[PDB]
Amino acid sequence: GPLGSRRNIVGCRIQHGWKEGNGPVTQWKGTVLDQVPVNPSLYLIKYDGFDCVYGLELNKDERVSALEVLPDRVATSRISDAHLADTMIGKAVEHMFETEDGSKDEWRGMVLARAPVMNTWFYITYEKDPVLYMYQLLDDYKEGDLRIMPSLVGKQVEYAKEDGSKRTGMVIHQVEAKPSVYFIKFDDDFHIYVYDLVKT
Amino acid sequence: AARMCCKLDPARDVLCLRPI
Repeated sequence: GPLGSRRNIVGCRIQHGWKEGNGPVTQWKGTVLDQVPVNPSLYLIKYDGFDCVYGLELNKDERVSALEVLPDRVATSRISDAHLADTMIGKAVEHMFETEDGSKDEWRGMVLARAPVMNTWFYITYEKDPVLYMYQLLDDYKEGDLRIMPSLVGKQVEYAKEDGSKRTGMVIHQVEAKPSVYFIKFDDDFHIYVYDLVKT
Repeated sequence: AARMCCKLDPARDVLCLRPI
């Protein structure tokens, strides 16, 4: 049936309307990176112009409208420096970000993996902002903006909010290079959280 | 890389998360 077998949307360009509340419908365009094995309704998408990877149930989320699967399967690119790319995986990093002033701020983070499909991009998360980001880190490294420093999957989670309520979600991925680190998807939001889970 | 405390609740089969 539709989007089955060889028509699987992973690896494809998509576009769709996006609407929140009574706001206007806007067009989102992106590349589908992955389908979550423990929740096959859930896809991971890199949207043009959004630095965070989003998890959306593309066929179920009422905010999504007019979904189009484009005739455009994203080809792999050749990595500019294979040894450097492999070396970054699992490392702590300091990632430089320029701002309004032109002042440049250094954010401590961890390189998680090469991104699927968009294979010159890297999964990365930050100590101060523990969700899943995606950047072409070899470019940033070349420009002097990156310094390299020297099963729970499928389980329901409940995060203890300060107001006494519990935020529900699911563990969706275990980071191969650092298997104490997991991706968590909360039911109420599309960011992918990335945490080193400390047993307690 | 950010850390989170995690305790499995075996009766409810839920991972309880709370900050360090």
